[PDB]
Amino acid sequence: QHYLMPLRDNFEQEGIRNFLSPGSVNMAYTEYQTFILEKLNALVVGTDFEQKDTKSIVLATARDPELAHVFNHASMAHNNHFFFDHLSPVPVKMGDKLFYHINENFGSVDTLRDEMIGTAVSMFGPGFVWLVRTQLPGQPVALRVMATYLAGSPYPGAHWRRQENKLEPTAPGGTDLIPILCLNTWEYAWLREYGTGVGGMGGKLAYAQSWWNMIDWAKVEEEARLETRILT
Amino acid sequence: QHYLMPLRDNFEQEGIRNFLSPGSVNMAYTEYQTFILEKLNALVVGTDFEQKDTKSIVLATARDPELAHVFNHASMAHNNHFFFDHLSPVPVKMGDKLFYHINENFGSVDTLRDEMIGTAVSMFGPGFVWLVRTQLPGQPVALRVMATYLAGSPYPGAHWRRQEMDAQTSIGSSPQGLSNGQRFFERSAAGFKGNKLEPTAPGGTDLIPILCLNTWEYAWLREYGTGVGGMGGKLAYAQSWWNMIDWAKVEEEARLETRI
Amino acid sequence: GVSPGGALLRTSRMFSLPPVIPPPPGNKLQMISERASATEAYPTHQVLTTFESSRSRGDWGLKRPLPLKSTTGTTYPMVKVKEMDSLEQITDFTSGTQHGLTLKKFQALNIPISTPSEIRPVQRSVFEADTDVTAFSPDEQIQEAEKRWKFSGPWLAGMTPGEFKEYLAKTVRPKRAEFRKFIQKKIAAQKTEAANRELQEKPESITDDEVTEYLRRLRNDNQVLYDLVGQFLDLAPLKPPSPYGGRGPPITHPSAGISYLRTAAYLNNHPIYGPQKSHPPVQARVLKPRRGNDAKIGVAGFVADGPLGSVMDKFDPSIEGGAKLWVNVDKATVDSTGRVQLTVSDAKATDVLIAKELIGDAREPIFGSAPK
Amino acid sequence: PYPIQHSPPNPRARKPRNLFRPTKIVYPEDELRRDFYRDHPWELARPRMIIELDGKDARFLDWSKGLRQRGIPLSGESVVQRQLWLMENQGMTKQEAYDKARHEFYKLRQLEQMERRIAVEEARMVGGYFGKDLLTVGMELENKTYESWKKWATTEIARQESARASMY
Repeated sequence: QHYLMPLRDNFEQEGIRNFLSPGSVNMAYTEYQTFILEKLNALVVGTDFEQKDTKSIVLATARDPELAHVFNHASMAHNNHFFFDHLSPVPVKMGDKLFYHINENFGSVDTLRDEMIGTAVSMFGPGFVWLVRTQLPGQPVALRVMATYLAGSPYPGAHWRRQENKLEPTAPGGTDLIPILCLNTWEYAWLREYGTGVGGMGGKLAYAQSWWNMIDWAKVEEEARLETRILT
Repeated sequence: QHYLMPLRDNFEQEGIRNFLSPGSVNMAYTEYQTFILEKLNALVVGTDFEQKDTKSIVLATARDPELAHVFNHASMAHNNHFFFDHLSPVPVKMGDKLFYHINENFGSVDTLRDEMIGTAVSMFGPGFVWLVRTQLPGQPVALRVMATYLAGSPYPGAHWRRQEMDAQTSIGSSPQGLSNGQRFFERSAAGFKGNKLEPTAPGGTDLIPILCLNTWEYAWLREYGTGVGGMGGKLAYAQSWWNMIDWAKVEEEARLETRI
Repeated sequence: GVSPGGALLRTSRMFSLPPVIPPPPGNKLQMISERASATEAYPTHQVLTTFESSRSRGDWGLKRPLPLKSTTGTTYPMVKVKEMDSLEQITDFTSGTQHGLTLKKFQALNIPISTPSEIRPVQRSVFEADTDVTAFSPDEQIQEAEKRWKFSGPWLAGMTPGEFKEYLAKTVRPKRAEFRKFIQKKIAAQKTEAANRELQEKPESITDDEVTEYLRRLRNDNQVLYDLVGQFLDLAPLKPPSPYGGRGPPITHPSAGISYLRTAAYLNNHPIYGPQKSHPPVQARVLKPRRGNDAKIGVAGFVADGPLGSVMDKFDPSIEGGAKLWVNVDKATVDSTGRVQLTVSDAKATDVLIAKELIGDAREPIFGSAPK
Repeated sequence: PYPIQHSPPNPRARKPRNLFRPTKIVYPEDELRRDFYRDHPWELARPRMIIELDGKDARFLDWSKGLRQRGIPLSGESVVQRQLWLMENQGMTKQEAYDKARHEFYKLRQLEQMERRIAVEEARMVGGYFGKDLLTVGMELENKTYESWKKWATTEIARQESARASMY
């Protein structure tokens, strides 16, 4: 029985100063997350996934037409909690070691800002925007921006693979990723607070803009693992 | 330029009494349709579609990948208003002819009731649930239910963007996974090469969308809430919607051939 | 005081047609053909469209309706107008799909444009608030001028011997008086530096004596002088003591308004397989094989050099349609002349197989059938 | 009659000619249009319709808001008009106004290109198939044209060979 995890910095009542209000967070995480968990608990009643964590369920019940409802709720619950796990109470400064690598993969912070926010506003269907680190030929430390549509997971295992451990480490043509930062675009997070967005004011765009000023960059750098120049 | 138009029976100022409050309908249609149209106008501000209707844009701007983003807004605006033109201030009594034919294709009015509602929650995504009237050269008129992901056109002239199956969880390694996979590629390969998988009558008369159901989050996330505790939620939204279906108008669009 | 009829024409759609810009610059001393001309590097005339209903009538918002023989039937209606009314009382036009669709092809590659780098790859975006800047102030120091890309003065190394002489005798010679004033402003600030400093622990800038002597002190250090002369004539820096100094400043915007993407640091999520490693491949042609010490290939309308590597060695008449190989576009940039040079890099094997699968022409399907 | 003078006539001319000749119409925009389109030559490949619908397109144009306007597409003209507005109302310089408006033009074009890629990509995640892309179509037409060139080349090649037998 998976229980609701408390928020990182008591945001449930206090709320973010300028990103989201307590009422909005209540419907975004306090209420929505519980809804998914409640429905997820009724699908793994006394089964292998009884004691497994959210991540394990995703990889296990990965792309199975019989476990569709399981993957949906599981993946959504995990991603939702992951998105709220990178929101600092106040605007934190970006570390120098991380500020350097961003300029080597995107050229400037503003470029990354527009690329991440741009991909959000330019997605018709609800999804998540992920900032993942990978290792590519020529760039040991490589940062990329990827979008998972609807409930799709960003982890490599969460995709179809071939045989010959029979399963390969990565999917055909795929690579290994490490989700660092996320951005929930579902209506639950931004609709109530910022509104529909008619007239080009508030809306989903303003939501993403205010999300860039409350990122816990300290934690972003931690999960980046800039020291491990070779990831396998 | 495309401009917003009034609703059927003054739902913008009053809204349906027992289904959607006026405020909810305001944010669902006036404050959303306007947003979509505003984006649509900017896209077709200087193209041949500057004076074409939504449906014409939908069918025309379907196969071409370069204009995929235009299909979404145009199709969404159409389906959205298509979903409001079938409600009624007061519940309407199902027509006899329609009532009979429904049982002949679904077995009962309640059987179809729980199918559409069940299909909605099963999707776990924003989409539109339709009620399509199928017809072939010699086969009698037969009804069926269709699910469209995000913006999906139920018409046969927009088969490219039907979006009836989420490839994420519907294509795995299981026996059904392989089967669904073959169909996915068969359609892509056929469409790309220009081959036609299923013959359709000219004019796109095989399928006629009669009724629709908008399952997007913005529509019901306000009035019915998140749904925690089963009180309200997306489920209740679909249930209450079933009581305001203007069955009279539904019967008219059906155009069932006299067989009683 | 403009008349109402004259106020409508100012904002009319036809009056908005941009002037025919000069053609893509080429070597001033060549043997270009006159009777026959091939497609240009970049478009020179505005491409036009119309409604499907008005096209069936030949109405293109021009002087007269165009003929329906060569204006109807094609999918994309594009046309260029050289003269709205020539001496033959006819609108001298021509198809505009040569450049109109080439822009659409290039925009299907999903590749940004980055500043060239001398030969650790660093693809820096062109649209940035630090480099993409034209406005300036006279008070700005020389260092920031390197960032700029739109210089008012010409490129000395590029100018021909005749153009150089004309420039000197018509742009530089009648500027000595103004240049003397420019120095006075500098010398004026120099006197204030010492004063301001000592005060912690400007003059009228009218001194015709120090100026003459000030230039005699810089005759031993020519570097600092040119640095100063470049600011009064807005010349592009040439000596390293660097950017785009090999071929000079770009006559146009570094992106040349063909692509407005800032970065390509994204991973297209494939439906079935998932997030792919590289970008989808692109099929290209083979032109001028090696056996000319290089091979030319047509990548989406543009011509670029072949990858650094059969097919390229010798020509083969038997191959129907010509030799066509798959290839991945790595980097794209615009040179000084305005051409769009692509750093075409050999593609992988799996990428082509994955990309062909959707097309339905893949011989063997990776999904399912593949046991290993 | 004395035609309308759209530009100050040469005050130095003592014996002017062509007094009854209509003058050229030049606006301040002409200079700006030439500058912009020379900096963005590939902006001319973007088709632009000059077929007026009803002529009432300059009634809803308010350049104080931004580049996006009602009735006209986002093109170089919108940049010029916006540039001219800032240069006059906000007392900006030609270069300063050029920079500001120009930069807004870029951001609007970036999103447009991003939507296309994300549109087709997301569409396939739910079973969406499209037709032949422009790239594939273009290559096909070259095949038909290249094959025609092969035939002509083969014929003329054989012609010269037969024409070479007569030299001896």
